[PDB]
Amino acid sequence: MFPCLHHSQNLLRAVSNMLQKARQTLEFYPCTSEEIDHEDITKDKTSTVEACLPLELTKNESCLNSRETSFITNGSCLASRKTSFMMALCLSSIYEDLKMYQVEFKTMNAKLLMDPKRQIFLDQNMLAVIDELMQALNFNSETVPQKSSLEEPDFYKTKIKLCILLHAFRIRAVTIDRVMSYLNA
Amino acid sequence: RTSECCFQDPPYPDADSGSASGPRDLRCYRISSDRYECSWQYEGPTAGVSHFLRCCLSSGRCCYFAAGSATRLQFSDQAGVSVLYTVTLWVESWARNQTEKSPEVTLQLYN
Amino acid sequence: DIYCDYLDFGINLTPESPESNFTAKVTAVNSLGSSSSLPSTFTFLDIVRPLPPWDIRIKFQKASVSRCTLYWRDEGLVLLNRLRYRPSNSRLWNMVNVTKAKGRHDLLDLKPFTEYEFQISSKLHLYKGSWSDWSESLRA
Amino acid sequence: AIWELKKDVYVVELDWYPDAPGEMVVLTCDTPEEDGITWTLDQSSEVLGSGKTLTIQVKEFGDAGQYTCHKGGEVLSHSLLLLHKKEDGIWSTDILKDQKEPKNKTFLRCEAKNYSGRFTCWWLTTISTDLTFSVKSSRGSSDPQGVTCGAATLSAERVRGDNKEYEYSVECQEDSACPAAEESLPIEVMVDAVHKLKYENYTSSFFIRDIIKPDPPKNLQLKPLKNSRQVEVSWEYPDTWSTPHSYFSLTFCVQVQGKEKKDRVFTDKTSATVICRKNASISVRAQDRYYSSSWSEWASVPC
Ligand SMILES: *[C@@H]1O[C@H](CO)[C@@H](O[C@@H]2O[C@H](CO)[C@@H](O[C@@H]3O[C@H](CO)[C@@H](O)[C@H](O)[C@@H]3O)[C@H](O)[C@H]2NC(C)=O)[C@H](O)[C@H]1NC(C)=O
Ligand SMILES: *[C@@H]1O[C@H](CO)[C@@H](O)[C@H](O)[C@H]1NC(C)=O
Repeated sequence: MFPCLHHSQNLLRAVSNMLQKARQTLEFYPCTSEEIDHEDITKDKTSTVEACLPLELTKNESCLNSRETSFITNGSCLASRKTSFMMALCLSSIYEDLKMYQVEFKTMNAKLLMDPKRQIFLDQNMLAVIDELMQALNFNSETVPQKSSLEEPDFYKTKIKLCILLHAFRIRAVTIDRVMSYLNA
Repeated sequence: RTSECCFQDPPYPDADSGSASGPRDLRCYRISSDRYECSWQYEGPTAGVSHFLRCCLSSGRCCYFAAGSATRLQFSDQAGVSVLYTVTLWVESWARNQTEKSPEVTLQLYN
Repeated sequence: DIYCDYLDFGINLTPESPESNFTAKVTAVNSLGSSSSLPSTFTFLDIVRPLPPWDIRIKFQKASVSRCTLYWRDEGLVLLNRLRYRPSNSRLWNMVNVTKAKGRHDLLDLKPFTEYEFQISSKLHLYKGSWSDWSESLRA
Repeated sequence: AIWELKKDVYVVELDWYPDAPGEMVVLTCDTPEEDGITWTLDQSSEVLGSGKTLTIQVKEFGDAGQYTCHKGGEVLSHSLLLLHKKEDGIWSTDILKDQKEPKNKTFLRCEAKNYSGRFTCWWLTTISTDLTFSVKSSRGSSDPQGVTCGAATLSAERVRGDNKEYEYSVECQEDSACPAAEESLPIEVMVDAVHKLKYENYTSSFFIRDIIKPDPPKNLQLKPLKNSRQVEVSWEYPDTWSTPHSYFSLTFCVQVQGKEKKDRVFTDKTSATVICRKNASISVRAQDRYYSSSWSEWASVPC
């Protein structure tokens, strides 16, 4: 049993439940996988797409581009002398992916609360799981400050952006789960 | 020549009207965007009756389809018959060694 | 527990002298009968196994010259050591012993800059100490 | 408009309504200049036009075919003509048939069995002869020579109704050397169906994970527990499925209904224990554990 793998399995399950709630709440807003384009915020910032691979799959090492964002932050999920750099860079990039998403999700939630009705709001449990996993991934975890606005934003745009992020995040959550399973075995 | 119209003149030497019994009710309809069907009824029956659908394009290059004892034929856009411009269609049957002609009908054929 | 891979003594053993004799025995008891293992006497050096050197650094003698200096770090009480100078493409031979230096100096290394795997091991005692596991390979 | 599908082949786009005027079509020959070039459409020596240039509006299919560039008694060049019918402003789709299983207007159905990127696409067409297919593929549009599609082959000749639909399939492998954990661009496959003088094209976009269909579980065996009614059943991962088996995982659903309506049990473990009625079979199915995927074929062992 791997504790980070348990957190990652909790993350994928939490996103799956939130995604189901989002489809039910926003009946008109189009939130089916077919009608929602895949857009990834972390497209160029992080190297999870390349660094997070089984050791057998990655060989030439040429594609790792000049140790891109090679922070290699030390953390409680692995041990400093336990695994190869290929997994050390991957764990740092996964931490960065969760930081980029959590900062955005909190911004969306703060705008959603202002709605006169409560049609939809991001799951507090899902946000807590993202923070718990980041704390294990990197010791120098930064907790996002409470975000708020002094004005009211258009709600339709936030609800379309929300659906686009949730689906992309779910794909990211499976990718983290596969890496955690590989680390355990 | 294979399931497609032949521009060459029909083999039988004489097309002279043969007898009171004649093919009748020649009608062509569009089964599908590229499928079509023409139906003709022969008044007098024969064990060896052979049915031929001879048509003529606006150009006047009349051509004859080949069929064997059938009241119906199905053809596609590239049989040779024009399926956008005007095109006459008529039926001839060689039974008893006399060739009778169904009344000629001109149909757009796109409907 | 009915099946035990091993039993661990929480207390660390500090040996009054490096040459001491400590004896260990295991007893198995069941409703039907009891079997006890023969006493085995172990000196402290036999029980201790040095940790693989955690640190590694490659420097070409602060120059473009072929000679290479390797700056590693490990447990303080090591009186011996061994280094892998084998070419990365084909393993050849690794020196049996290195001097008692944390930082290798004037090691013979190939003139090309092609990536070379590096592995390091240390021996706590030459006379009766187990070799440490090879350190994580260092690429180039 | 007139565009060249390939050298010596020119597809012409024509509107399809009754009494339609044709596009002015110009024929040119890339040969040393000859005074008196003649031009034929049919194999017959009827001569259509003279000069290195021939003008002929393609008002109907009869006016499309292999125009021949011949002078001096030698055929200088060749000018095959292909037609892309457009009906009510909508491109014609006659060569292939709408399966409709995923949704309407679906003529291409693709599948995969591994994360390697090897995939096969099946298209059902009812045209017996004179049929050719051109297949090209790429990841998004950025990868040049991204995918190496193979050549169409007839696969089956079933008799649905009386039409006898024939199924043609292509084998395509992602030729990208760099391994990547997640896909950001959908693979796009284009089939340029050609029949006689008629040209049609079909485009399908998809992701490998979505089209993945696992092969049936391997080495299924039943081992009865000693002195117990239940029987332990053990199965193994398919060799074809991508490795390692830790990063890529499958979920096994076991149904014991054989021949009570639903004995299906979903077990991640490779061995499950099920009471075995003497008069039934035990069957196992495999699906991607991580994402929703097409279910595998049932693997049945007699019990
Ligand atoms: C699928 O079939 C359609 C039907 O022809 C193709 O669209 C046509 O594509 C050709 C090739 O690009 C176009 O011809 C040429 O286009 C270029 C670029 O605009 C231009 O420089 C040339 O002068 C000529 O126009 C043609 O215009 C276009 N037809 C329409 C109505 O846009 C399409 O390419 C086919 N796709 C595949 C993958 O085969
Ligand atoms: C330990 O035992 C060995 C043999 O029994 C003996 O040679 C050695 O001197 C002993 N060591 C001590 C410290 O008594």
